Amino acid sequence: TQSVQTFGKKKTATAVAHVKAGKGLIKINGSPITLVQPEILRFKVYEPLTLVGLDKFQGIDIRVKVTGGGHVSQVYAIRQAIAKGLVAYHQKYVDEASKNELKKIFASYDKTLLVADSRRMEPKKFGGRGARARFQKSY
Amino acid sequence: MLIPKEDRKKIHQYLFQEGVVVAKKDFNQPKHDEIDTRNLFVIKALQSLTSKGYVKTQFSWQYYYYTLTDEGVEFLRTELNIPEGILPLTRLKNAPAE
Amino acid sequence: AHENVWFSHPRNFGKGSRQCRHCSSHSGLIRKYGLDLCRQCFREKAADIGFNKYR
Amino acid sequence: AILSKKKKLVADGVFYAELNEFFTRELAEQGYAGVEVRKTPSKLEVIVKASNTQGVLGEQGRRIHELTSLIVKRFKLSPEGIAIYAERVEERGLSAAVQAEALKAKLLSGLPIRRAAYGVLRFAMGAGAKGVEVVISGKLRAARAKSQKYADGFMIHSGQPTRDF
Amino acid sequence: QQIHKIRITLTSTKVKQLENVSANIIRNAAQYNIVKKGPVRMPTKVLKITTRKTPNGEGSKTWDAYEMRIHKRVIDLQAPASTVKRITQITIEPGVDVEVTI
Amino acid sequence: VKHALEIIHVLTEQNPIQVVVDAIVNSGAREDSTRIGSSGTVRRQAVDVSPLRRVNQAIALLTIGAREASFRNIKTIAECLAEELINAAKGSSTSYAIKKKDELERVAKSNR
Amino acid sequence: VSVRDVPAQDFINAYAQFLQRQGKLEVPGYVDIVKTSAGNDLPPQEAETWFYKRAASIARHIYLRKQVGVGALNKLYGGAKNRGFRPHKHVDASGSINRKCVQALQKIGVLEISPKGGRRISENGQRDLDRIAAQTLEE
Amino acid sequence: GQSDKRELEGEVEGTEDAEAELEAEAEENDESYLAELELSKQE
Amino acid sequence: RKKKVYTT
Amino acid sequence: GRVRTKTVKRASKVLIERFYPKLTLDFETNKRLTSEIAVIQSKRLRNKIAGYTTHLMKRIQKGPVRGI
RNA sequence: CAGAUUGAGAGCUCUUUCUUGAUUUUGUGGGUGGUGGUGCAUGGCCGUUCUUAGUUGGUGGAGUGAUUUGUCUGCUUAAUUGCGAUAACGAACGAGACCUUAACCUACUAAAUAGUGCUGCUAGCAUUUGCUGGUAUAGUCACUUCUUAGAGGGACUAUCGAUUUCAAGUCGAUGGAAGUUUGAGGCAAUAACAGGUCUGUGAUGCCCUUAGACGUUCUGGGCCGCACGCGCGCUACACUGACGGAGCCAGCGAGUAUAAGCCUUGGCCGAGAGGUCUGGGAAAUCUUGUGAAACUCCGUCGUGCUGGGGAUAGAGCAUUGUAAUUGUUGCUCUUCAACGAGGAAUUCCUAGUAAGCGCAAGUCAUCAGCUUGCGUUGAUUACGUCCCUGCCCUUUGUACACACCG
Ligand SMILES: [Mg+2]
Ligand SMILES: [Mg+2]
Ligand SMILES: [Mg+2]
Ligand SMILES: [Mg+2]
Ligand SMILES: [Mg+2]
Ligand SMILES: [Mg+2]
Ligand SMILES: [Mg+2]
Ligand SMILES: [Mg+2]
Ligand SMILES: [Mg+2]
Ligand SMILES: [Mg+2]
Ligand SMILES: [Mg+2]
Ligand SMILES: [Mg+2]
Ligand SMILES: [Mg+2]
Ligand SMILES: [Mg+2]
Ligand SMILES: [Zn+2]
Repeated sequence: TQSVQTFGKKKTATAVAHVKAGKGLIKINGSPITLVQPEILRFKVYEPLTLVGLDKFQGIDIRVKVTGGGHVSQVYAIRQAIAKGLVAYHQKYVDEASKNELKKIFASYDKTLLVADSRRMEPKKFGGRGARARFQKSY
Repeated sequence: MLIPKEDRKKIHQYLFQEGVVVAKKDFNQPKHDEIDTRNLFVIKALQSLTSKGYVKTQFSWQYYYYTLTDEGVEFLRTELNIPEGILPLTRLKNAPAE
Repeated sequence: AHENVWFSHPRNFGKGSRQCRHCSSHSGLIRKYGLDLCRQCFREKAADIGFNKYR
Repeated sequence: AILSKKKKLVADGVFYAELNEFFTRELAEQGYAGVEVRKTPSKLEVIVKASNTQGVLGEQGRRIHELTSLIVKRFKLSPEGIAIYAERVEERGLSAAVQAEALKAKLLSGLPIRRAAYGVLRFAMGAGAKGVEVVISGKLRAARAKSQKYADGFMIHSGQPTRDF
Repeated sequence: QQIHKIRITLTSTKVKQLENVSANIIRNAAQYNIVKKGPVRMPTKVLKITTRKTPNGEGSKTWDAYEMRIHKRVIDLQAPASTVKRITQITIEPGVDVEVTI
Repeated sequence: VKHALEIIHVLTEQNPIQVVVDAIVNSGAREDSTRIGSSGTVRRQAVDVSPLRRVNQAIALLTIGAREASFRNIKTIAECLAEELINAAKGSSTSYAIKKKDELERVAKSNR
Repeated sequence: VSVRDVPAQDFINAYAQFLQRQGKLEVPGYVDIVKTSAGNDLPPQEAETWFYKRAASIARHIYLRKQVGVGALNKLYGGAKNRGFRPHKHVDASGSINRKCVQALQKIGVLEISPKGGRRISENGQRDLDRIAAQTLEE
Repeated sequence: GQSDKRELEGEVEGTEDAEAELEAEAEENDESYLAELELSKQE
Repeated sequence: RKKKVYTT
Repeated sequence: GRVRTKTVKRASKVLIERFYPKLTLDFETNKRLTSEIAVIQSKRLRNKIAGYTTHLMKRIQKGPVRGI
């Protein structure tokens, strides 16, 4: 059937989204999105839904598997996998006119829904406890 | 050094017939693994030989490399009372490869 | 008698239990990957062993 | 015996490092340049580059025969498992190892440094080197020590190419 | 001791000879009608050693960071044991070591 | 912040984020007296305040006041912040960050 | 309805109530004395019910995975120990408490010793946990 | 070699040494009774 | 200064 | 900053004095052209030379350039 | 051997007569070994001036000359890096290029030591054919997106607006994975320092010692010793918090055999620390998704030297090691001190940065409040200047050139 598989990434977290044709099943690691444990960030994954309207997800079901990163870093990876999966499905099984419409609303609200953040942790350098921080100097 | 005559002999039929000897630098080692005697005996017995110009000694990475001089084959020819048919092993004229 | 006393103390699981391959030192030994080399002897042999500075 | 991959490749490198210094101490007078360890089935080919392959292979190859025996008896190798070959370095002027060992054999003979230093500057360039610089530091009859640099031609100093050329 | 699914594990420090031997064996497994699986790029291991620059104990605290990358590749062949071993001697290289396991 | 807005909603019934915008415009000093001392001596001079520094110093002063009011106090930080924002929104001098804003613009008047 | 379709935090509060009201779980005699971890400094505040709630967490945690051991359970419920002046560190939980819970749970059902180590969930373990999920979400 | 001389000869003696030695060495370069039997046959 | 002095 | 160096500035203006008719105002075409005109050791330097050559070409159509 | 002696089952020494047999004992020279001295005799290495941006020759011009210009008024840049002015023209090192790493590739190349969808086989819940799983090294499947890594591609400030000598450039947008040299490093010039190391070297010259040793070894102690001053740090002074339960996410790495014992799951004992029995892993296979900590939810506490804080100490239980006394370390109970946010001064830091927060590797039989890295959560405020401080350049003065430590 009509199946597309995509992925979103944050610092280390990576969420692999599978978007198949169906009744509209949207699960996080086999669990409904209505029960994400970062409760204060539950609307971060609700943003790709309410921006376009839930009617777009009638015909597609989404199952993601998010691993790596941390609690917050996984949420941004998940919301990116969902947003990219919806676009990739439209480009392949729907006219590209609709795909360009959906891509417009997401980008006009938040770039990170479709574009992965390129920031990674700076390496630590000797002479300090951090990337730029240095040991306290004495005279 | 006080080496028994018998243990010193085995040191000589190892430095002749395989005219090179390798000894790890540990004085209390029970067995030099190729001459059934104390490791310290091998170092000090061959320290005399290099002291009297019969073996070259080279030291690298805590290891002794003893090689037999041409003058030392004649010395073991007579002192060991061996036949004057010597050719220990490194002198058997195997000839090099080009 | 004397042989039971000379070098009788155990010399295992200690810093004196091991020594540098090169200089037979006891301080600053490197045991990773079974190098068993002093940190000073390692620097003068690192290129030969196959360790290079990249980053 | 059974050794892990990380500790096995490291052991092969460490074996090379110790073997290289052994030739430098023993064959210093014969212009030892470097060693190449060519592993092969059943045999262990070792190619040594020296200015003089007569001192290593002298008196019916006595030294090379008596020198390969020192490695079988020290690394517990099978007598047939190793073969040593002596190869002449093609371009003696382009090997800094040969040039440094050659300089030592001249400095130890009492020859003046200036005559000795310019003897390697022109020999290196004569072989076709792009550049060469020799620094000699120490004490010579005088109590105070000094260093003198004798450059020639073109030399690069920074970045990866110094590791390449 | 006829046909045999045989695994060859390749490890080395340098990738050019590793890929030449790997490609040469794959090439020789092509003209010979032998089904093959590989090469499989195993995750490279970075053996890192960080020492102090100073042989003594004086100066700014500066460190060297030496590295030794180890790359491992395994190739699966479906051929009799006599055939696979002679392929190894065809693609023998001083840097790369070879172990053959059935 | 989520809890503070609810407290700002039950009090005065206004839109909580409307009160936040009002509290920020009313808390930023419009003229601060920068120092122009020539290597050791006191030589104060009155200068203007940019809109960006005017906005972002209000947020710095609003949060600093809430932090100190909730230290060793039974009132929680969410409701200490709520007390700080409501008072500053209506310009009351009782609130912290309004004493500071007036004192900054007062010193600048004593420099021209 | 499955276990993954109900929030974890209020599912355990419901499974804990059933296991206490069911009464068949055998409770060791030291539950009123012991602390859960060597890193803890005080015993649990819910003296009568803490054992039931922890068993509910262990049962629920094993449901979503495959052959988790008892050593892994100590690491899971362990936390940062409060070393006085030394920095904090993660320390495993008590072995007896976790081993007793799964052993107590094994003759009351839901689990059994799994092949290749660990403790699998039983043939009846899925049947009755999925039941608890249904009696969780009617309100 | 600190003198104003010994650089006259350090250069002229150094360069004629190499020119004589590179050329001399670069033209020559082309070119074109056991033991075990004695210690066993104790018959 | 120093100088190993004996007792036995 | 983005100040080009002399190894790219002089190498780009040698190209204009030698291959002006074949050059153009497009970086992508210039990038492919300089791979068959010059022997560049590194890809990064190839892109750098063509990017400054394009700037000089874009400047030549507006008037005379210095050095060409 | 035995007894005396000794700390000692050291024939070290003394009574004691046995044993071995020219290896060896005494004197001469000569050695040799020294964590003995000299880094103010040296090599090598490292730190520093300084990673600042500086350094050099050919031809030509100036000067008897040493030398100078080139190497500069101005603008620009991280930069002697470029525009430009120009008795200079044309160049080299250093910088930059270069190399490693991190971020992109549904475009190639494959992966049963990676993952997935289907399919066999299989469980629970509503029964609508659906939702979660387990199993799968023969389903002798399909695929390379997530994972790995090799050959490549991609960014060059690209296009468009402003300012500028319309130059080098700079600032804004748009596109873009990336527009601070894309982020971070590695390498790093001409000379030089009485900088530090002979306590890393079987690297060294010389001096000292060399049998009552300053060599080496055994036993025990010390390097931890405590009226005091100072530096690198860790816990904290609470409610933006402590506990008590519950939720539960990383990355960098390491790992053994007849050893002298590695990482250790799983089961079974123990409140814990830990013990025991099996098994996996020389490793993308197993430890390991290292289910880490901060963190989030629900509760107790309620401004109290309080459930903050956990020194000091008593008693007890384990581990490592020949050996824990001057507690190696871990665990249990009790004891619960200063500290209620810190003067004059002073350090580090501009984006996945600071700050927290843990985890791994090094040292390691045992011990990390230390370093080297890694990831989790993740900001405020400039994006400017020479006011302080340090360095560089130019001009200038000089009785200095061993160069003001003159
Ligand atoms: Mg000179
Ligand atoms: Mg560079
Ligand atoms: Mg465990
Ligand atoms: Mg917990
Ligand atoms: Mg010095
Ligand atoms: Mg001139
Ligand atoms: Mg001028
Ligand atoms: Mg900087
Ligand atoms: Mg910077
Ligand atoms: Mg002692
Ligand atoms: Mg420090
Ligand atoms: Mg808590
Ligand atoms: Mg042990
Ligand atoms: Mg200044
Ligand atoms: Zn060493």
